[PDB]
Formats: sequence, C-alpha cells, structure tokens
Amino acid sequence: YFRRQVELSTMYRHMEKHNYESAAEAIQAVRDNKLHAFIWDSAVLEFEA
Amino acid sequence: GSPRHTVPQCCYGFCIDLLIKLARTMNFTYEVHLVADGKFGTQERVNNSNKKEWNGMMGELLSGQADMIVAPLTINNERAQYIEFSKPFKYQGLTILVK
Amino acid sequence: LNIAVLLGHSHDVTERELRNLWGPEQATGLPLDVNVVALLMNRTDPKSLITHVCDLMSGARIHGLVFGDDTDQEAVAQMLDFISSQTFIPILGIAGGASMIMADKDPTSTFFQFGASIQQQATVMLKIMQDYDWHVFSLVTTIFPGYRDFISFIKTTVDNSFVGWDMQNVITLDTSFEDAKTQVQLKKIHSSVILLYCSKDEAVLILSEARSLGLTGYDFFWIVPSLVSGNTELIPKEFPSGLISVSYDDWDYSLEARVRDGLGILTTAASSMLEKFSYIPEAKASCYTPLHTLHQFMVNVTWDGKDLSFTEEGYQVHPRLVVIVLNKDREWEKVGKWENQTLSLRHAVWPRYKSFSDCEPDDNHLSIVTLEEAPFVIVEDIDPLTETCVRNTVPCRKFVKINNSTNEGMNVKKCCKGFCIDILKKLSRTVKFTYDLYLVTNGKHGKKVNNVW
Amino acid sequence: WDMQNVITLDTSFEDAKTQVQLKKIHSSVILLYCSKDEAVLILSEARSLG
Amino acid sequence: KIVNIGAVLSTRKHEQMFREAVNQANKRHGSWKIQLNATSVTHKPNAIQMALSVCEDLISSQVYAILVSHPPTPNDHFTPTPVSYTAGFYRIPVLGLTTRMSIYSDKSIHLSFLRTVPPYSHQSSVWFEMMRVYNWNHIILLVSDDHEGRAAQKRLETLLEERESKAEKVLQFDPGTKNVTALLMEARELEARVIILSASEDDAATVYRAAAMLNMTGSGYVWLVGEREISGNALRYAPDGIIGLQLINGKNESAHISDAVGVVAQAVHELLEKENITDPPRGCVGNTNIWKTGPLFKRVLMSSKYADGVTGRVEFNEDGDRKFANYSIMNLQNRKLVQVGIYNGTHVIPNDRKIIWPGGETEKPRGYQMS
Ligand SMILES: *[C@@H]1O[C@H](CO)[C@@H](O[C@@H]2O[C@H](CO)[C@@H](O)[C@H](O)[C@H]2NC(C)=O)[C@H](O)[C@H]1NC(C)=O
Ligand SMILES: *[C@@H]1O[C@H](CO)[C@@H](O)[C@H](O)[C@H]1NC(C)=O
Ligand SMILES: *[C@@H]1O[C@H](CO)[C@@H](O)[C@H](O)[C@H]1NC(C)=O
Ligand SMILES: *[C@@H]1O[C@H](CO)[C@@H](O)[C@H](O)[C@H]1NC(C)=O
Ligand SMILES: *[C@@H]1O[C@H](CO)[C@@H](O)[C@H](O)[C@H]1NC(C)=O
Ligand SMILES: *[C@@H]1O[C@H](CO)[C@@H](O)[C@H](O)[C@H]1NC(C)=O
Ligand SMILES: *[C@@H]1O[C@H](CO)[C@@H](O)[C@H](O)[C@H]1NC(C)=O
Ligand SMILES: *[C@@H]1O[C@H](CO)[C@@H](O)[C@H](O)[C@H]1NC(C)=O
Ligand SMILES: *[C@@H]1O[C@H](CO)[C@@H](O)[C@H](O)[C@H]1NC(C)=O
Ligand SMILES: *[C@@H]1O[C@H](CO)[C@@H](O)[C@H](O)[C@H]1NC(C)=O
Ligand SMILES: *[C@@H]1O[C@H](CO)[C@@H](O)[C@H](O)[C@H]1NC(C)=O
Ligand SMILES: *[C@@H]1O[C@H](CO)[C@@H](O)[C@H](O)[C@H]1NC(C)=O
Ligand SMILES: *[C@@H]1O[C@H](CO)[C@@H](O)[C@H](O)[C@H]1NC(C)=O
Ligand SMILES: *[C@@H]1O[C@H](CO)[C@@H](O)[C@H](O)[C@H]1NC(C)=O
Ligand SMILES: *[C@@H]1O[C@H](CO)[C@@H](O)[C@H](O)[C@H]1NC(C)=O
Repeated sequence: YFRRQVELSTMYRHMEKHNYESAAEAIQAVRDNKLHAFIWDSAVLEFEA
Repeated sequence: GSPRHTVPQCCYGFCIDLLIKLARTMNFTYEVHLVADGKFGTQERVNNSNKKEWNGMMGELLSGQADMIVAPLTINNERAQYIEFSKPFKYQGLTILVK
Repeated sequence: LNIAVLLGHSHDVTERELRNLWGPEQATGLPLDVNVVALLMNRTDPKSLITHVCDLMSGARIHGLVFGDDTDQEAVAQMLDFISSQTFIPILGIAGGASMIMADKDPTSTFFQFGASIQQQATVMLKIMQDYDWHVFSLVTTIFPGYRDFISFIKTTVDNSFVGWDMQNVITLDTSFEDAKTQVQLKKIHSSVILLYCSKDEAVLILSEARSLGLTGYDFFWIVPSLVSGNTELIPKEFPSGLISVSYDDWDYSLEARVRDGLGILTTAASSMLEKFSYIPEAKASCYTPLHTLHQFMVNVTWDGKDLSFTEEGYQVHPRLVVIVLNKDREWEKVGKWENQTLSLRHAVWPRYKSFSDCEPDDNHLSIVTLEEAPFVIVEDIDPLTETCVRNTVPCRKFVKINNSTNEGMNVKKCCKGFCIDILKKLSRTVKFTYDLYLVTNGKHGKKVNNVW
Repeated sequence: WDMQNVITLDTSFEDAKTQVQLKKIHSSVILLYCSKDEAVLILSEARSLG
Repeated sequence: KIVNIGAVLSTRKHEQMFREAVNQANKRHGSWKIQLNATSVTHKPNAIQMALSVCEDLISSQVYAILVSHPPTPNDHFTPTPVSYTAGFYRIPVLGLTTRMSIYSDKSIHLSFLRTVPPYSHQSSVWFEMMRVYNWNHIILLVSDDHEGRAAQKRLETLLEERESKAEKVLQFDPGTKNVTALLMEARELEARVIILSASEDDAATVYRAAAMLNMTGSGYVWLVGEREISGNALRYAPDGIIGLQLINGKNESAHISDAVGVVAQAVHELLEKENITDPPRGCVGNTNIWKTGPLFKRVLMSSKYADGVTGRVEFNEDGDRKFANYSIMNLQNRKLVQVGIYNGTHVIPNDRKIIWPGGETEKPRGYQMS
C-alpha cells in the first residue's frame, strides 16, 4: 500500500531500514521506546491500547 | 531460530469463532494449520528466471496446501487480481501507536 | 584425446594457425593425452558430413568434433545433431549457418551450439524496452514457425515483471501477401514500439506495408530478432534507417578466438571427467551405447576466466549478444554490448534518426536542460529492485565524469521529481510534445564569465 | 466545445500522411465535409481504421 | 516430361500397389506427356546407412516428393528422421505416412516435412470436446512423456484459452521411472476425479500398476487416454472401462499410401499450371545450392483440398496436418475394446451402445467430490 502510492515512497525508503516480522515485538520495542512510532491496522491497535 | 518445531497447539479467538459459525451453518469439517513463516504475503521476484512469487498465506494457498484463508486479510487491488474475496466482516483503517 | 576441428568456409582462412593454436595453448596439461587435427573444406553437402565424419571416427577414434561455417544453412545443425545422436560424439557449432538455433534436441544427442535462444534474445529485447521505458507496444508476428512459443514467452514475461507492459493485442498475419483483414489488423496499430518477428523475405513486404500505412514514423520504433537480419552485405532498401536488432555476430570475436575457447571447454570437460571416471575414450567402432558421457557433466565451465556454461536445454548461459542499429549510412553499428548478466549501452543519449526514409521532416522533439534544486528538480538514482522510475519521477540523464585526469564520463540515467517536473508533465499533456530532459554539467544557473554564459 | 485539430486531407490516395492524420483522431463525434465522390473512399479508409 | 518420385517404404509387397497407384496417377489426368518415375528403398537396422542409401540415390535421381513409411521396426524410437533431414537440407517435401511423433510438427526443426496422419497432440482436440459433452469442467492432466507431452499440454491450454479455465493440477515426471505413486497420492486429494493421461507403453504399464496398487481405478476414477496407452502390454494391464481412441485408416497402410499418391498427383498437376519449373540439382556431388522454389512448392502443397480416395476429404492445416480426422471411441468392455461412439470433424456422435464407465453404472459419473 505504501509501495503503490508514488507520494508515499519516501517513508518507504525509511521503513526498508526498520521493518519487523511480528506485531508483538514491535509493541515491545515501542513500549520501551526503542522505536518512536508504529503505523498499523486500526483494529489491532485499538484492541491493544 | 527454529528449523523445525511444530507441535499441536490451541488456536482460539475471533476468526476461529467465525470459522466455527461457518462450519455450523455450512455442512463441512476442516483442519486448521498455520503458515510456515510470519508473513501475510507479497509480490516478490525470485533470484532467477524473471518470475514473481507470492509467499505467506497466498504462498501456501496457490501451492494447493490450503483452500480458505480465514485471517485479518487486508483487501487491496493486488490480491484481488489473483484470488477472489468475499464481503468484509470488520472494517478498519490505518493509524499510529504512541506512548 | 583425439579432437578434430573441421571448417567449411569459402572465405579462405588457412589451417596452420589452428596448429599454432595448440602449442602454447593448454600449457598446464591436465589430461594425459591431448591431440588435435585441423581440416578445411569448401563443400557443405551432407555426403561429406557423413563420409568425412566416418573417416575421422575411423581415424584413431576422434572423440571431439568442432564444426564452423560461413553460409546461411540451418539444416547443417539439423544434420550434425542427428550425427551426434547416432555416433555418441560431442559436436560443437561455431558460426555461419551451423550456429543457427534449433529448438528441441535429443537426450541421446550431445550436439551443442554457440548461440542464444529466441527466449534469451526476447529477454534482451525486453531489457532494451525496459531501459527506455517503452512500455506501450504491440506485436506483429507472421506464421513463420517458432512464433507461437515466442508469443507465449512474451505473455509469460509480461505477467512476471515490475514494469507493467502495456500490451496491445497480438496482430498476426494470414499470409505474406497484402490481404484485406491483415491490413485491417495492421491499421489498428496506434502505438509506437513494434516487436516484429518475421523472416528476411517477409520483412520487405511487411515494411513496405508499413510505409504504405504510415507505420514508419519518427516516433514509431521497430525491434526485430536476429534471424530476420542475417548477412551484413544484403540489406534491402525497404528497411527504415533506425531499425534496432540484436545479434551475437561480433566482428571482434573471430572464429579462432571462439574455437580456442571451445577446445578448452572440451579438454576441461574431459580432464574433469577423468577425476570421476577412468576410461575417458569411449567411441563407436564403425559406421557400417555407453553410459559416462560429457552431456550430463559440463553444466559449468570456466575457460581463461570466461564463464561459458551450458543449460539443460542445450544453450549458452552467457551468450555475447550485440545490439545493432541501422544508421543513416545504411550500415550496422556495434551500439550495445552485453554485460555480466545485465545489459549496458553506449548511446544513453538516444539518437533520433528522425527520417527513416529520405524525407520525413518534423519538429516535435525538444532538448531541455535543467539544474538540481531542492524544491524543484530533485534528482535521485533509479529504484534498484524494479529498475524503473516510478510514475511521479521522469527519466533523465547526467554526464557524471568517472575521473578528472581525463574528460571521460557516463550519461547515467536517473529519476527526476519535485515541482517543475509536474509542470513539464502537464505541459506535455497539454501542448502534446516529445521532450528530452538532461541535467547540466557546466555549472550553476548562469553568469557571463568573460562573455561566455 | 472541446475541439481537436483541423484534420485536412490533401489526397485520399497517398495513404501515408492522411492516414497518420486519421490516426490522430480518438474523439467520439466527427464532423465531415467533402464531396460525394470522396466520402466513399474516406469512409472506406476509416472503416478499416476502426 | 518426367517427374521423379522417391519412395522409402517398408515391405516389397506394398511396392506393387505403390507402382499401381503411380500408374493410375497418370491414368485419368489427360494426354499430357508427363512421366512418374519410382524408386523404392527398404529397412536398414543401422540409422546412418539409411540416409547414406537414401541420399546418393534420390538426390542424384532429382526426386520432387518422398513418401516415407516404416511401421515394422523393432526399435521403439520409430524415427524416419534422417531421410527427412537429408531432403530438408535442399527443401524437398518428405510426406510421412505412418509415424505420428509430435516432434515433426515443429517446422523450425523439420524444414520441409509434411505428413498425412495426425499426431497424438490433436487427440487433445477431441478431449476438450469431451469436456463439452459430459459437463466436465475440472480435469486432471497427467503427462509421463516429456518429449511430446509439452506440446500436448500446450495444445490443451490453447483449447482452454477460450473457456479461460485450467486443469486442477498438472504433473510431469521422468519417462522410464518406476516410483510414480507419489504423484498419484498427491493427485488423490484433488476434488475433481476426471483424469486424463498421456504416456507411452513403458510408462503406461507402470502407471496402470500404480493405480491398481493404490486402488485408484474404482468409482469416480474416470480415465481418458490415447492410442499409445492402449497398445503393447498396457492393454493387458489396463483398468476396466477405460475410454480411448482408435485411428480409422490409421494402421491400414496401403490405402493411405494410395491416397497420398493421389494427393501428390493432383498437387503436381496443380503445380504444372505455373511456370518457373526449377529442379533440385545433384546436391550430393558438390552442389551446395539449395532448391529455389522450395517454399513455393510447399505452399502449393499446403492449401490442397481433396474429395477422392479412401481418406477422401483430406486437407492440410497451417501446420500441414490431417484436417478433421475420424476417431472411433473405444471402451474396455470386460477387457474387450468395443466401439462406443464415433467422432467426425467437429462433434462427438454417439452410437446406440452402452458406455460402461470405470466405476459403476452406465450413467456419467459427475466426478466432482467437492471437499
Ligand atoms: C459430422 O456429422 C454431423 C451429423 O449431423 C454433421 O451435422 C452437423 O452436426 C453438428 C453437431 O454439432 C451441428 O452443429 C450441425 O448443425 C450439423 N450440420 C447439419 C447441417 O446438419 C456434420 O456436418 C458432420 N461433419 C463435420 C463438419 O464434422
Ligand atoms: C521456540 O523458539 C526458539 C527460537 O526459535 C527455538 O530455539 C526453540 O526450539 C523453541 N523454544 C521455546 C521457547 O519453546
Ligand atoms: C451434513 O453432513 C453429513 C456428513 O457428510 C451428511 O451425512 C448429512 O447428510 C448432512 N446433514 C445436513 C444437516 O445437511
Ligand atoms: C537467493 O537465494 C539465496 C540462497 O537461498 C538467498 O539467500 C537469497 O535471499 C535469494 N534471493 C532472493 C530472495 O531472490
Ligand atoms: C576446393 O577447391 C579447390 C580449388 O578449386 C579444389 O581443388 C578442391 O577440389 C576443392 N575441395 C576439395 C577438397 O574437393
Ligand atoms: C561447478 O560445478 C560444481 C559441481 O559439479 C560445483 O561444485 C562448483 O561450485 C562449480 N564451480 C565453481 C568453482 O563455482
Ligand atoms: C558477475 O561476475 C561475477 C564474477 O566477476 C560472478 O559473481 C557472477 O558470475 C556474475 N554475477 C553477478 C554477481 O552479477
Ligand atoms: C574528480 O577529481 C577529484 C579530485 O580529488 C577526484 O578525487 C575524483 O576521483 C575525480 N573524478 C570524478 C568523480 O569526477
Ligand atoms: C577514478 O574513479 C573511480 C571511481 O570514483 C575511483 O575508484 C578511482 O580511484 C579513480 N582514479 C583516479 C586515479 O582518479
Ligand atoms: C524409373 O523407373 C525404374 C523402374 O525400375 C527405376 O528403376 C528407375 O529409378 C527409373 N529409371 C529411369 C528411366 O530413370
Ligand atoms: C514409491 O515410493 C513410496 C515412498 O514411500 C513407496 O512407499 C512405494 O512403495 C514406492 N512404490 C514403488 C512402486 O516403488
Ligand atoms: C484398496 O482400496 C481400499 C478402499 O478402502 C483401501 O482401503 C486399500 O488401502 C486399497 N489397497 C491398497 C493396497 O492400497
Ligand atoms: C485397406 O483399405 C483397402 C481399400 O479399401 C482395402 O482393399 C484393404 O482390404 C484394407 N485393409 C484392411 C483390412 O485394413
Ligand atoms: C519466373 O520468375 C521471374 C523472376 O523475375 C519472373 O519475372 C517471371 O515472371 C516468372 N515466370 C513465370 C510466368 O512464372
Ligand atoms: C471421415 O469421415 C467422413 C464422413 O464419412 C469422410 O467424409 C472422410 O473422408 C473420413 N476420413 C477418413 C479418415 O477417411
């Protein structure tokens, strides 16, 4: 979805250095402030918040 | 990390109850397995032959190892060109998680 | 072992330099027996191709055969494949009509050629079309055979690439004549780039129809395979000056430099098979079925550092193709050379050759210079995973100098974006012009530096 | 009125430049103005052009 | 005033009928003074000496068309290849008459070859039609022979282009292997049960034994094979009720030879209308120059339509094949091949017989066990 849109490719060139594999490891990384933001599906985030 | 560690496991929650509702309504049994990685599935070129591949859930689907994907499956144009979808059951968007 | 190199050619190149091509060659002898016999011939009939082959097989059981040619007969490769299937002798083709590609081999056949398949050349042509973003094209193929596999290979190649090939439906021809419905299908072409698969006899009629239907325009491109563009001498006047073809007949790589590699391939395969099986000489007794062969063994080889590996189908892994054009002097220029696995070109500045025939005058190509600025002209490298400027970016070139001891540099193709790029795209939408974009290498915006801007 | 170019026809028999001028046309409605002896050839060419 | 015609034919007793058909070729075709000259050569156990005997005879004899037919070779290759190669070196039309290998369809390999018998790939031209008859929309294609089975799979996918459907699963493997049950056990889990097979006899016996040992020949397992899979010991090991095809006038060689002679005769009398009658020279002695009107003479031979003979309505397609052949649909009624339907050029016409399926009743098994 961020690869198709030609005006959102730059963030793609950020996220190619930082993408992860599971949601829970990203939750733990942003939980201890190892990350600083997390773009994700709204239902999973509204559940875990 | 794990070369081969597959044990029988207990799966439950939302979509499992959806599948139980479908097997209650439509007359069929099933056998739930999971995917062999942690990827939904994208459109990636393999090393040679100039050929695209789909990995993940579409990878185990289009290889014939599955017949129905019941998952948080995001509907887009690319997957719908290759597999058919049903009508959605839960609507969302995209947002940010902060502290 | 005993290896014979027979050469059938009317262009008289002597045979004693082949004996000179054996002394310092293979100085580190890995086999225990290397012997060569060089023979010349001026006849190419199959009677000689049976009789002299049986004589050389009776001539101390020659295990290696290398044949070259200068004619245009592809049935020689059809004969030698059957002879290699019957005699259990690895036979190699070099040039002329002997190196022309045949489709399906036999598992009992050990015959091999120095040439590229129609699929590999289709891959090269589509790489050319990808490097110029010629995404809107068509396909005009006649009923000359191999065409169904060619169309199927193109349709499988389109659905497995990050390009997004706009494919107009494949116009096919009934006969070589100017039929009614074939002319109707040819008039439906409104695109520019045309992949034209036909024979040398058909091309004159097809391009005469193209001039008769206005398909030889200054924007209309034409890309053809190797079989239609054969002899460098016989080029008819019905070809447009600006036709691009691909053929591996390089003028630098001569016949001796190729047989010098082929003999090394044969000796390397025999010496490596000696490491696994002992009895390397296994030949047939007389013209009038072993197990250990070199057919299933020489998958890879590295002679003189050059990679010369083979495939399961019986082709070359790395064939040395040459991308030629037809310039305004009605000649064939060595324009593009093939890289390691990728493709390089010399003319990144693509020349017009705007008049294909004598009189095609037009004024819709524009040369546009610009300069890198942070909100307007953002110039970045091409996306390496796709090799494609994505559709907000446009192609451009920059003469980046390699070193500063000399003035040599490369016109590297890059991607432009920003604010003025959208302005130029909307101008090309409205005013409907063809534009060429390039960065400046002289310097900044402008200053009258001693009456020189 | 969204108007395309003024396509003129010198001769319908030359079949090279006028056919390119007809290839420029991709709009829906076309106003035609010629003689009766020429319209047969013009529409016969435009039939094979689709 | 002479036309040389070469013959590369199996037996000496059919050569008399060949010469009789040559004599009848100039019989009703007027008082024109053309002659037809015959030369017959037979089997050789060695393959290079076949072409060695053919070349200096027929090329020096300046033949225009060569009729080649050799069924009774104990070698299982069945290759008239070197005669066709030698005559295609100078673009001389070899007309194959008995072999049916699909390697001859590629005219990029056989540059001037024509044939009057259909190859096995056009059996697929019936099979899609079978899918049109008994409501079959999900088939399982199995290919053993990798030589011509790629062309058969390509022809079936060409016939499935208009419907825009595919098979459920296609499988290919090594011709000659034995441990083939791993393909069938993965074919067991498929929901459809219509099974179509293309194989040779040495693989047909193996896959029949594999389907017998897995009990994959019972109810629902509908089979559909061709002519190779119903001959040899494969007919002995055949599962009961199998549906195959039989060539009408396929094994009757002499009537097909006479029909081919009539075809060549009307083609020569049609070609004599045109001028520029060039001759293929003595190419065996030094003459490397090929015959100039090769493709012209071949294109004359392409669009020739006929209405007389035992074959009768014989016509050649864009590939030079037998247009609209007649196949008798055969069923294995208690290990006895019974004709249970015919097929002319466009459509399957059933007879009044009973189609005993490999499963149970005579009603068609809709073998779509949706899981
Ligand atoms: C084959 O035999 C049939 C027997 O009737 C011929 O008749 C045609 O059969 C097809 C079957 O689909 C029909 O669609 C046609 O309408 C029939 N034609 C007529 C006028 O009866 C058929 O002509 C025979 N030959 C061919 C072409 O294979
Ligand atoms: C599962 O995960 C780890 C890491 O992949 C693996 O080494 C091991 O087999 C398993 N250990 C646990 C925690 O069950
Ligand atoms: C449901 O499935 C069972 C098992 O296949 C079958 O026997 C039965 O007829 C079906 N009954 C219903 C309620 O549809
Ligand atoms: C190519 O293969 C190697 C070895 O399996 C692997 O490391 C690499 O990621 C592959 N590249 C891709 C994904 O095309
Ligand atoms: C090659 O040409 C020469 C000169 O004309 C001739 O003597 C010879 O017969 C030809 N080749 C052979 C070996 O027959
Ligand atoms: C060539 O092939 C062999 C296998 O026979 C392989 O082990 C080797 O790596 C290849 N050559 C090199 C040096 O890469
Ligand atoms: C390029 O050549 C190198 C050897 O210089 C070798 O790795 C390979 O054959 C080629 N492929 C790559 C890595 O581009
Ligand atoms: C340009 O000149 C500089 C001087 O230091 C040199 O380092 C560089 O290699 C030269 N080449 C280029 C990149 O133009
Ligand atoms: C020339 O340029 C290349 C790439 O910048 C560099 O590796 C090389 O050292 C340069 N040579 C000199 C002497 O400038
Ligand atoms: C024509 O026919 C005879 C019949 O025996 C055959 O032997 C020979 O090839 C031909 N002879 C002539 C007259 O050329
Ligand atoms: C084929 O392979 C499987 C592997 O388990 C084996 O069980 C079976 O007996 C084999 N069949 C034959 C005929 O070799
Ligand atoms: C024969 O068919 C039956 C059907 O249930 C099956 O149980 C059995 O395994 C089959 N025989 C063999 C040896 O596969
Ligand atoms: C072959 O056909 C001919 C002509 O009808 C006939 O004379 C001959 O008996 C047939 N042979 C058989 C029995 O197949
Ligand atoms: C024969 O070929 C020549 C080639 O120029 C042609 O001019 C001539 O008309 C042809 N003769 C006939 C009537 O076939
Ligand atoms: C096939 O059958 C039709 C109808 O009888 C006939 O016209 C045609 O000649 C037959 N072809 C053969 C194989 O003789």
